[PDB]
Amino acid sequence: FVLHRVLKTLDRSRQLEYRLARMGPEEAREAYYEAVLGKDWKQQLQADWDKALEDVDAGLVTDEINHEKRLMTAAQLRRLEVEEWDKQRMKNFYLASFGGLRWFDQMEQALHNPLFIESRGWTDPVQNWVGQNRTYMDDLPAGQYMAGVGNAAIRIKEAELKRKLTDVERAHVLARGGAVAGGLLPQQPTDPATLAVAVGGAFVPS
Amino acid sequence: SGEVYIGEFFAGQRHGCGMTLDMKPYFYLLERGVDPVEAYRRTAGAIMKNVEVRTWYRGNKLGDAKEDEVVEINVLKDELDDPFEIALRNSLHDAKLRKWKAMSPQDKAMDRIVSIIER
Amino acid sequence: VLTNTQATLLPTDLQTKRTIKPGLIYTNSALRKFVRNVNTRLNLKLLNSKETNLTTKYKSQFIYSKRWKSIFSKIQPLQNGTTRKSYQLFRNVAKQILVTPDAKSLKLITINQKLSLKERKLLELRTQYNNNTLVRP
Amino acid sequence: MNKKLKKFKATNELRQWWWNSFLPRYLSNLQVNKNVSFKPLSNTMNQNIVTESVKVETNQ
Amino acid sequence: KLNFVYSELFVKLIKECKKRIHDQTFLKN
Amino acid sequence: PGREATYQRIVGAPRI
Amino acid sequence: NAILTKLNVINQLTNNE
Amino acid sequence: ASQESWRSIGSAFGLSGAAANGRTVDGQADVGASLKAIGVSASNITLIPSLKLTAAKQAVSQKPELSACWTGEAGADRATLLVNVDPVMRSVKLAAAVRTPGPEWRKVLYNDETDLLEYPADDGARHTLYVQHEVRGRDLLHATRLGCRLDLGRLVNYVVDFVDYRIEENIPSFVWNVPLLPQLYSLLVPADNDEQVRHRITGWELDVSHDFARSGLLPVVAISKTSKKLLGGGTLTASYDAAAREAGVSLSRKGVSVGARVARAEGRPSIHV
Amino acid sequence: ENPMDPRIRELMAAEGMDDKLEDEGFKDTVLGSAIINPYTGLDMKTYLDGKERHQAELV
Amino acid sequence: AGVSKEDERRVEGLAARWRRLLARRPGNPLAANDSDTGFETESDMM
Repeated sequence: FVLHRVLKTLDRSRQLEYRLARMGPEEAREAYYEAVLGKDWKQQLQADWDKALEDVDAGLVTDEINHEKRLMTAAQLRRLEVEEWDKQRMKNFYLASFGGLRWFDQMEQALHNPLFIESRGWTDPVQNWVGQNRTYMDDLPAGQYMAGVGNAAIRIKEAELKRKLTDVERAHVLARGGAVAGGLLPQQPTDPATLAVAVGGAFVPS
Repeated sequence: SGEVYIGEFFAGQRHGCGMTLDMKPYFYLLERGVDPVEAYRRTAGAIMKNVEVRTWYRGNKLGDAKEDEVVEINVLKDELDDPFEIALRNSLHDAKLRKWKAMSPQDKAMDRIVSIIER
Repeated sequence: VLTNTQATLLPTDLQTKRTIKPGLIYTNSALRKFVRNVNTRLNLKLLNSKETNLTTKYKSQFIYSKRWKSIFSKIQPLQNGTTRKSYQLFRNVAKQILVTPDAKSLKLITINQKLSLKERKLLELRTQYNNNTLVRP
Repeated sequence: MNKKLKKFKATNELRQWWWNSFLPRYLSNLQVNKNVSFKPLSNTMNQNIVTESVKVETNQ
Repeated sequence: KLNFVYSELFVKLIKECKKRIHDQTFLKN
Repeated sequence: PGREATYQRIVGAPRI
Repeated sequence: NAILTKLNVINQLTNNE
Repeated sequence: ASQESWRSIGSAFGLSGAAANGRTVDGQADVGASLKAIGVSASNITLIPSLKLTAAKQAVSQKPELSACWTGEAGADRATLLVNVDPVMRSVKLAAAVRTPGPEWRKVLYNDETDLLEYPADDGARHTLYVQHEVRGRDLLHATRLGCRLDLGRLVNYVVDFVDYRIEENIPSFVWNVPLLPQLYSLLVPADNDEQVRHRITGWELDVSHDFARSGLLPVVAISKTSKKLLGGGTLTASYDAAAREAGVSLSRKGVSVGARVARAEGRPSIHV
Repeated sequence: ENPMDPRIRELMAAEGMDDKLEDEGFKDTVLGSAIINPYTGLDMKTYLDGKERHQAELV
Repeated sequence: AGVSKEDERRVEGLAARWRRLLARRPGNPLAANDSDTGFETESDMM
């Protein structure tokens, strides 16, 4: 009957709802982990940690990739903007010259505002767009004095052999030298151990 | 006025962390013939209690438009999506890095051009 | 090399099998990748018919502003003839223009706090946090 | 047809503006803390006042 | 006291309607 | 007028 | 590449389903 | 178990052991001695006392009967399902009990000053819409004793809230100008205060002891008042039976009963003490 | 939240439309005589307005 | 990839009718590295 069906349905729903993730207070949260992931949640978390460490060790760091992406994006964007700016200036210049209205000449002058160009950042080098500064690392001398770990050894060995090493020999020597140290030695300016090496190589024996 | 501000400035306006004091009662008592020691004894506690520490953005005080909770709210919003979209987005994030790691510079330039055109 | 604040946020005690280059960026990248992997695994596990075991469809919650409700409760429109006439005119005009067919009632929609679903769920989560996953912190 | 469509669009815009903009502001004007939380000390050989306040906040 | 509120709404609403929907000059423009 | 009142408002204690 | 990523996710889902 | 609306089996299951607890027109003397099976419970109050003795083992027939109880509560709702099988009758009888299923009329309120939700914290749980459906053998509608133990404030407030918000606007205007009609409407449906009740109706109850076993529809209505003014607690129930012709005024407090079975002049009441 | 009157808004929109028509007429009579791409009849006005794809589809 | 259109339809139905029906770009507004940025979107806070 209608009343009997309603009562039975209500009672069954009340009974079933109680035995549905409503255990609640138990003094521990391991039940939640076992419900969401299963019995072997620890192994899955360990696998995730191992995968993350492997991805980081492989060189797939987000920052070092996004930096290059944004640098190239800014490089293309600057040119794509400065060409449309030139076209818009030329149109107004032709309208003002071949026409007779001063308004277009004033528009061209406004387009020629130094503040607008500085705000657009076209004069600035593309590196300043991403946040760093343009460095001329090749201007500094490349000799034994303050050479770095690999370069000083390579130059010493070349002086001993009285002949410059080729590209393949240099690459193999550098690879073996990095491998024997585990690759933990600094190789880029952002590495924290560059200053220590620079200080260590700052004294010339008498 | 008695306002004292100590901290960071950008351009010509307050921008960064700063500390604000209102030493108006001390100056008020000092200007009325009270020796500095007595005025300090009278008005040290009130001035010390009203010391303010703030973060300023372009001359404006933050902390009244829920600037502090923006990151957590956005994290919860990202977690409120449907599972399939979250999984696909997380897979795409790794796929993009793995693809970019091995591309040629010309391919990278073409990819960035395509991305700019799409944007 | 994790600071104690970083260490206490990891859900369990995990074993490291690789030597990572020193620096903060690599550690932060590893933590972010671990968080992403854990979230992806959780979502994939839940979507693999795991909602059959646990399905809690809670919705249709209607949020009503306290201030507006109190203000319109303190208004007495029926004890006086002039107030009743003005209320009747406004009700006629509003039902003709303002009230959409999807609305239950003019009085209900008047005090209703018009909130989107995402805002409502965020408010529920915030209230739960104020009153009270694996890698959320 | 264009006149009637414009009337319909105007009616929809009027409804949206009334429900989203006018009435909340009208009620707020009809009816009528955190700065204390921004002050750490509000609830409770020679150095000046700034140093003492900074030290008290450091203890806080 | 909030006895007048509904009245202040009504004299508003229709008036606003007159400005936004049933205005013949606006329709002509 | 308004001399004792401003002292009370600024200093926080009545003037002696 | 985007389609391949989506298809891989679809395969991962279908494995259990 | 422990709900408004045999008992030895439930007492034994409450805790494979033995328990004994002590404490009707003749006293009820509700005392339970359970052992499992000893089911000593006083009943059949009329001297020649008679007790319903039935030895059972915890259809074969002294006569072992089987009682199964399933108890699960979720939030305010508490579900108790009882299945009793008696060998002599050879038919199973069901029993269902649900507590505090009462429909809600309050609403969540957003607070902008605190920027937080305020749920209907009024959760006194006095509401109790008990539904007792018993099915015996082929007759599925053996008994339907659906009597709500709610304070009746739940029901009256829900009705007035539905009327005020959804029906008042559609009421035609010309009926309002009728004299003293607005006063009647205001008295019946007052203005809301915060999220609380319009009318503070508490303690009362409406226990409908209907049974489909009886011919046609002959329900039993029992209005119960549960207040602390009457000797520091105790239900004062006035039950009117449409067939038994007995108006029962029962003062029950922890098994202590002062029962007056009053019968109308067969105006001039006749009282059974 | 204090908007402009709709009548004024529509009148100014129509005036802006006729101003745009006048601007297009002046630009045509000044720059439309020159030829940029003789193969598709691309004049200087459309080229400097950035509507080269319009000509490409028109051909 | 061995993925039939029936599988895609099933997954779409599971996501929409079973999950989406059950209950401004995503990301952190204050992010240093953002892939596609344009260097024009401005943060009004810190």
